[PDB]
Amino acid sequence: MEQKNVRNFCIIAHVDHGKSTLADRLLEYTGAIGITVKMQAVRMFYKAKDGNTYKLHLIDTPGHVDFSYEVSRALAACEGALLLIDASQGIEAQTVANFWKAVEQDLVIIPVINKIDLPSADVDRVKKQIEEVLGLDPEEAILASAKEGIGIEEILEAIVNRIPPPKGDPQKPLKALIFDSYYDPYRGAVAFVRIFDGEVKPGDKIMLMSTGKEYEVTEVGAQTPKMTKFDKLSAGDVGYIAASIKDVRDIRIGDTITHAKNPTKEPVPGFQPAKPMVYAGIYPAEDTTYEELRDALEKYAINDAAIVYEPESSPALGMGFRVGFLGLLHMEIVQERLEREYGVKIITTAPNVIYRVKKKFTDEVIEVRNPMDFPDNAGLIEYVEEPFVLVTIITPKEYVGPIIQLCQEKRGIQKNMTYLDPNTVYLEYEMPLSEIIVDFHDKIKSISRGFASYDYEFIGYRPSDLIKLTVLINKKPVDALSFIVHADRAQKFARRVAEKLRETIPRQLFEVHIQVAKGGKVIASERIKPLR
Ligand SMILES: Nc1nc2c(ncn2[C@@H]2O[C@H](COP(=O)(O)OP(=O)(O)NP(=O)(O)O)[C@@H](O)[C@H]2O)c(=O)[nH]1
Ligand SMILES: [Mg+2]
Repeated sequence: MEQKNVRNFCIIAHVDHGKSTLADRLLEYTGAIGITVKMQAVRMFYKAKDGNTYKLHLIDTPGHVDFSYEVSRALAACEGALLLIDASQGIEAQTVANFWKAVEQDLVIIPVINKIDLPSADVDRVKKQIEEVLGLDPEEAILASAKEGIGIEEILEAIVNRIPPPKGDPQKPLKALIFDSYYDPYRGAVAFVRIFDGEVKPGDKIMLMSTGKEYEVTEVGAQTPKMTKFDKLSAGDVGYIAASIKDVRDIRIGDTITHAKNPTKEPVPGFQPAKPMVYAGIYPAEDTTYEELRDALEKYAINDAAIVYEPESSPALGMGFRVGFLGLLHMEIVQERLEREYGVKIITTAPNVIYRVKKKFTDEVIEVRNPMDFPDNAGLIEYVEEPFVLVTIITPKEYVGPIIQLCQEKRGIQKNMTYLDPNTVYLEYEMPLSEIIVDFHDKIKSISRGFASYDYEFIGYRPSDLIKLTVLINKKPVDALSFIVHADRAQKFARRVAEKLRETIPRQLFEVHIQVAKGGKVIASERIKPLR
């Protein structure tokens, strides 16, 4: 055979623990060394100690909770996972979250303790966490230093020896999982796939199972590390497929590729279309025009299958777009790329979640993605529901108090509390996503001096006493500033907002009066004295 000598794995680790550095050592070690494609579906050849040469496929994985779905699809493409832990940090929020996603996909997990070179490295501690928190055999852990290439070979041997080979039938109908993708100006929309059953080759007539759309394969291969064309990809392989595909939304992550003529029985399970959770209005800033902004968004969207947006207008700001993102990082990523890659200046509103509103006289509940569209008439509202998430937090004991007070301030309900070790606390909180996206990240970071980490997962919608607040400047209402808040938190948010603009607005002549109203009732006033 030969598929018996294949190894499909990924690296999962909390941000900064050394994922990239380690992947570099692996490629370097194995020899794997402008129309430049992101690292993905990298094929490597490794001659093990047992004398045999193995074909290893490194699947790159997202690291932020925003790309959780994408992360799970990549894990579904592997047989194993290298769980990288910083020896000087120990297990953190994403370490645990990823570990469980790996477990959920029945992956063989190889814990790798990185940064053993650091003076602050504490292996015995980390080994202790691995056993008590993860339930893994401390002795299975591999000690390494990706910075100094220490333990690389040991990792490659663990991959060969502990991770089982792919199991599929190349003679069966094609069945390939799409775990990633990107837009290639020449090849078109290309999908990075894991082949479970069958084979695929140029000229083949393929079909996407979620849509039933068909294409003719023009090229297949993998990164070696450069995009290299192969004659085919067979059961067990990881690579890419080009087939004159218009855009990345035609080859959605998690979808299944099969043959149009002889389609596989069922698609790989777990497909889910992209699901925006956080929206914000984006308007041109400075000299940048609406056209340039729209042009930039169109060009950007080509390479992003999750983003959505639609024209939006505000009296003050004018013409802009209501954009939906997977989360705060996704939003940040998009902003930086519009300004840095298309060089447009933008003004972004405070982000907001999607509310479900039930109004009298309207049978179906409405999804509100823009606060401006939240009904102005409170009496017409029967109820409002907002998304909630389960937040997991890991922090040194010393900061538990301030953190608990923060979560509670943000309407969090504690569900669990455990000790990862004598000085490390684990916390689980059910919190509204709307509270988490305002300033939770920086507050939790400053109070923990950056030592606390957190992760979260959507757990559903729940009714809440939410209301719409409007912001007025010189009796002039700025709909772009209207926002949704819980009735009990309204007063504080109002003050913060007013006090925020009191500084954000440039001191000038005519006194500017900032008011935050609650259905016509001013509940926060802030005015900046006229110049002179
Ligand atoms: N001392 C030491 N530093 C290391 C080691 N591995 C990585 N680093 C350092 O840690 C920093 C972050 O490493 P990197 O590999 O980028 O982390 P990551 O997990 O890929 N981060 P992200 O998910 O954001 O891409 C870099 O400054 C890098 O040089 C190691 O074994 N020892
Ligand atoms: Mg990295």
